[PDB]
Amino acid sequence: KYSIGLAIGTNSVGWAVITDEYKVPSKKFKVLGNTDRHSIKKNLIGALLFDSGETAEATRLKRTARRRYTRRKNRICYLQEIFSNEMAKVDDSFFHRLEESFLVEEDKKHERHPIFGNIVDEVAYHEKYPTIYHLRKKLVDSTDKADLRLIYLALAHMIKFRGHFLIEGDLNPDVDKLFIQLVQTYNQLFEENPINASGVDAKAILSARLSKSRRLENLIAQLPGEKKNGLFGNLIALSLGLTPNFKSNFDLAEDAKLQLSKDTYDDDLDNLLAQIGDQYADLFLAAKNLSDAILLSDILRVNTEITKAPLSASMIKRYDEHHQDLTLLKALVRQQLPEKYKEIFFDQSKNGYAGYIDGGASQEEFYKFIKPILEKMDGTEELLVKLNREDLLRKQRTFDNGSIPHQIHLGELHAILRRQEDFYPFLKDNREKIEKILTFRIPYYVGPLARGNSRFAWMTRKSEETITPWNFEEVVDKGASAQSFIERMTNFDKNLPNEKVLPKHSLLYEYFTVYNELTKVKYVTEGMRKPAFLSGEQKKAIVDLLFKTNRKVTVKQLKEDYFKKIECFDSVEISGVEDRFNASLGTYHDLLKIIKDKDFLDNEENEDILEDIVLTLTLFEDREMIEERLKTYAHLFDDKVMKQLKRRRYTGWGRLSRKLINGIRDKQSGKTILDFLKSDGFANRNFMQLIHDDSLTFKEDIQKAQDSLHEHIANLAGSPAIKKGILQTVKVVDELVKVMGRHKPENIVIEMARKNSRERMKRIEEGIKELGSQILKEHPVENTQLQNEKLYLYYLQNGRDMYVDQELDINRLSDYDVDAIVPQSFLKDDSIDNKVLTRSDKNRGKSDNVPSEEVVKKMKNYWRQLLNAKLITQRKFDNLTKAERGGLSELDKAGFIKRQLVETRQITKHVAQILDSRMNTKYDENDKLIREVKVITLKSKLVSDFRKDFQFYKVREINNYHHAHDAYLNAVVGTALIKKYPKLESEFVYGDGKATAKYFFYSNIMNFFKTEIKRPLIETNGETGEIVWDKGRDFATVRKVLSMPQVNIVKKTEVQTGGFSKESILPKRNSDKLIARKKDWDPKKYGGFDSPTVAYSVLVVAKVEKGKSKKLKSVKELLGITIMERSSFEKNPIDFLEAKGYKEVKKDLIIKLPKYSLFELENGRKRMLASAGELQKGNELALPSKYVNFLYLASHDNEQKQLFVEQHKHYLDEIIEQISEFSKRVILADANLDKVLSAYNKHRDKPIREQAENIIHLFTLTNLGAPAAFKYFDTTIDRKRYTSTKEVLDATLIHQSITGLYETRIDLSQ
RNA sequence: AUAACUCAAUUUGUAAAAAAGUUUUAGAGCUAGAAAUAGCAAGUUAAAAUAAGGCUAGUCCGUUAUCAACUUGAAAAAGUG
DNA sequence: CAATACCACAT
DNA sequence: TGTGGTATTG
DNA sequence: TTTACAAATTGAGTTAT
Ligand SMILES: [Mg+2]
Ligand SMILES: [Mg+2]
Ligand SMILES: [Mg+2]
Ligand SMILES: [Mg+2]
Ligand SMILES: [Mg+2]
Ligand SMILES: [Mg+2]
Ligand SMILES: [Mg+2]
Ligand SMILES: [Mg+2]
Repeated sequence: KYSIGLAIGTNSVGWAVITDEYKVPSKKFKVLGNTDRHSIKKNLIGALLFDSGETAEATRLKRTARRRYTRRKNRICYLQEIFSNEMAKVDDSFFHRLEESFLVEEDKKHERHPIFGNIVDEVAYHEKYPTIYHLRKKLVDSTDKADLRLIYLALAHMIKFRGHFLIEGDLNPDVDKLFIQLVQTYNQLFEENPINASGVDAKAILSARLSKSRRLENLIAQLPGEKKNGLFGNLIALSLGLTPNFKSNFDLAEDAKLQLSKDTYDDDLDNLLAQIGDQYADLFLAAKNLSDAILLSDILRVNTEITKAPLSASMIKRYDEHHQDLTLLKALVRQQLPEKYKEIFFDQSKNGYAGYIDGGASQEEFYKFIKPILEKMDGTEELLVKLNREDLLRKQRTFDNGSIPHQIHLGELHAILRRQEDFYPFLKDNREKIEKILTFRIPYYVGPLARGNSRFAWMTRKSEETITPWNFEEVVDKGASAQSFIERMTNFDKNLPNEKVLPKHSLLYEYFTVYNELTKVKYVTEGMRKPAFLSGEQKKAIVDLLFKTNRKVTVKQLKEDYFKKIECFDSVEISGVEDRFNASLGTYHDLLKIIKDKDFLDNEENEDILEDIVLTLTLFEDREMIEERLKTYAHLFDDKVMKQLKRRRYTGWGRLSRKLINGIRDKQSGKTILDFLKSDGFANRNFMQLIHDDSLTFKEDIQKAQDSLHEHIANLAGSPAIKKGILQTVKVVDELVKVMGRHKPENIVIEMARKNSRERMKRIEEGIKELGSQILKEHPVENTQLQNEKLYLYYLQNGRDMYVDQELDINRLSDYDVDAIVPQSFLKDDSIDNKVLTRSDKNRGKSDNVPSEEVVKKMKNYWRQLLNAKLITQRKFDNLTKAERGGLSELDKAGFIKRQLVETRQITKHVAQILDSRMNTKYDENDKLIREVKVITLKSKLVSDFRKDFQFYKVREINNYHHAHDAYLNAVVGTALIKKYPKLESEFVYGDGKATAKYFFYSNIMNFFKTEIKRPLIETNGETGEIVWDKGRDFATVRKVLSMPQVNIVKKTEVQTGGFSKESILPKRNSDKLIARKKDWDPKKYGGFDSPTVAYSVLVVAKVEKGKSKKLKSVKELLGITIMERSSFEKNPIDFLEAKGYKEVKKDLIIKLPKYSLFELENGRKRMLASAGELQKGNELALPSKYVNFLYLASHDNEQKQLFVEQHKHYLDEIIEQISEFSKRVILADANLDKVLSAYNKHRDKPIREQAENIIHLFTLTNLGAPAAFKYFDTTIDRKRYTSTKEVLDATLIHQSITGLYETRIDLSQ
């Protein structure tokens, strides 16, 4: 009798129930509660609205951050535990004064001076050591016995802020020396062409406070005849961290683009060295050393002979220069600009020095502020120099201190320890412990050090001790933990669920893939009558001769190196492979280079060992653990080979198990899968064939070897946002089925709807850096500007036209065109992968196909460079260069057209599968599923085109009815479509030359709805004779459906979860709004948190005390239970409320009111709950469809539409009138309404288009939900909010179901 | 539709770390003046917290997902037009 | 108890 | 971007 | 901000059921 339509969105689920003739039923639903109404008429159509589901990312970031905090705290505690006794001998309450430092003097139990406990000593301390780095340097250099408190402070400062762990190994803090060395190996390599490095201040030039490229040019400038693109230039460029290409230097065909910071460099340099010889290794190694020294120079900037604490010394340098420059600046301003002195050095709000030190002004804002001040005055040259160097008035605690490796802090710490262990025995006994505190870091593969109470943890214990940084290796089983870290996420074999999947880089796996590909290769010559398979001996010969000698095997190599060389074929045609074999024996060649023993790799005896080695290299990344793991094979290789093997690492896992590939044997033949791949007589059967061959036992053994709704949906691959919509739509379906007397629908039609700036800046920066372009220096940009499409494309294309090979102009983007690579008529693609910036789209070639072969031939190399720079992707490149591959065939066109209507997205198939499995649960006599309900999936294009073709227009901003309407139209169009063409069930319904005809078929699939294109008035199916669409009275029914005033729009009520409040840590203030950041931290003294989020409001009817005499006064109000107060409130509501000051609370009348709780008042006026003290608009404006269609037409053959607009231009006043009466009845914002009316009467002179487009904006005043601001024309109208929830307390509360069909109304008069 | 492989891109989930920021306190402000106020000096650093907190007491957990109302029922979850 | 202006997040 | 919290003004 | 890892998914290809 009925079908269901569904529109699944990220914030909405549209639903509709239709009958045989495409009508939606209306029904009487019972109404519960204590009101007058016992029932209500409802149309079976509506939409569920809900806030977006969130990812788990934020939660994760905060969790991990938390752990970082507690662990840092623990580091400090370990340090204090070590210092405890001796400190107790020295200062009885040092640590106590330290711990209560935050407390006000009134709350302190000890002296207010932390370090020493008295004024004179404290002042003396700060006098001698103005910064902590002074004390650090002092404790590093001096040999005098020092106060244990200062020692502690230094060690603790180094431990609390230890620096990163991005660099492995030890660091011993030079550039001149390694430069002279570089010149040395270079000149010793190139005897004929030497370089004069006399008088070349390499230290000052390379360690300069400038960009790497500029420094490169500066260095090259001192070298006559040497250019930056030359070899030495590329070496220095390597040391500076650029991306040089050593191809041009060594006459290579393979580009030697190598970046030092890139993780693949260590193998790239081997790939390069294998081509130019091993003589050049010294050179590049030198270059790397010089690079390390350069980075260290970036951090330190202080000579190493002066002190063993270059970092602290550098900070002290910052301090001294800050002092000198401050004195200078103050004097200068005193002399020349006396009026600006107060503004600069006294006002914290003006971003001057005062704002820079005491205010919230950053270093950048401060440099921005004094820039024209320094420019205007005289004697401020060097200050400007430092300002552009970002080296002026620098603090010691700065954003760019993230460069600091932990090794140097460790160096200072070790120095201080070695210095003071001469006087304190406990420092000698605890030296390595203290060092380990700073050093130790829980491995990422171990995870949280839990004991059975963490859902995130996985680590295994080797013992039951309390884990400390010192006993970590003994208590924690690092091996089992690291193994679990990977194995808990990796797939088992689908075919053999109890079998682990092989490493992707396994030798056996690679043999499998190579043989599997090779088996389906066929060849024909002049003498043969038919292409033949490769036999076993041929495959083995090809493997041994080609696959085991070449990294990659091309077709040319197959023909010439095998078919000519072994078979004596001058000509042969190959069918199995394209250009080159996709599969390869990469690991074989890696291990061949490492161990240098081919016979060892070819020996079948060593198979297990090699598999184990590759497994070790894959499963782990820690070189130490890898080394320990490979110890059993140390007797097989030399130590050098062992270290080379150590360096070798792999990532990633296969898809199949070893037992599948080469374990299970066929019962009759005794052959494994791989055995069949190597040799299978006449029929070279595939893995797919082997797996499904009834004459073999593989299928048998595999078949023999072989989660709630919420969990199932959660386990799907996709954004949680759409997943929420999926669960919701399933629940909606369930309820609709309940509504229809538990009768299942005939059909269910489902349709599924289709920061970044930083990523864009990153892509452009790395791309330009790869390209070695100057366009970024010449044309600087901000990430916010990259939101613009043409500008982003401009930078992605290096400021060049993508079709013509010419530069473009930034100021001329408005004149340029954004062309689609593959035409939008075939591919509805809006992404960058299909868009391109060109001067004129005419220059792309023909407008019917991919850019012409002419363009492809002109721009292939440029596109190659853009590809290698990651500025364009592989897909974009292939789409750009398709013309040389025949362009778009008619089959491709037909495919595109059918894909415009047929849903291929996996997530939608999952939705359809869920629904189908929930509705169809019965089997027939042949044990086959009975499909009572057909689940149809359509794309949005069908309904959209349907709306455009029959003028059932959609305007989203008018109300939320369009979701419901979309669902309805989905049901109608879908049911009609399958009824008209039952053959198309295979395409649209879930469950189990000619291309031109297919193209035209799918291009005119929706023609049966039209009367002329010339078709009959009544459309029916040919075989059944069943009428599918009556063009005379069906559109009428649809029109009546969309014109229906009442539509069940239901805003999902949700308890608010997440952060307690705003994260902002506000200064002290006299307000009860402030929340204590800790239990005993009175926010009036210490400041604290503000703006908490209400989890859900609560209706309280009780009595409160009034006046000095506390007279009990009966009250009824809404109390917002915050997220923080929630657990306490739910543990015992009565105690909570009574603690809030309420008395005699009516427990039974306590009503939980989550956000978006619906209330109805007098004139059908509705309000939703935004909070405990704010309301939202709860009504929908059911604007008549005539006005909607008119708005659509006016805001955007065409002449008839224009004539309709001009003939019905009186509709404007009518629409304004509708909005007006609706606003007077429901919105109740007369001021804003008056502003609207006035603004409308102001721009009555404006063209109809503009007035329509601006009338569109007016609906935000009447829109359901939170009030928002909107501009009519140039008149901005601020939102009028509802800052009082008092009126709701006497209104009628409406409890709605997911569909809103079942209601319980409670008259809050009590 | 499904499977394996190649290349690339995207998305989801997890772990270990870093640099800041903020907030109170500690860095004897000096004079003149009865008084606010006036002139000048000065500033770069540190401690501590970084969701309140919890019991399971771990170098653990605390911001995702999920949620009409009623009837039951401790609870889970069923039932109700 | 209006209009109304500012704030967050920025790791 | 939004929208609920907050203080200011009145 | 950095590093390490796994899984789907899309979509251009080779081979199959
Ligand atoms: Mg804590
Ligand atoms: Mg030169
Ligand atoms: Mg600071
Ligand atoms: Mg190929
Ligand atoms: Mg590995
Ligand atoms: Mg939630
Ligand atoms: Mg800080
Ligand atoms: Mg509801």
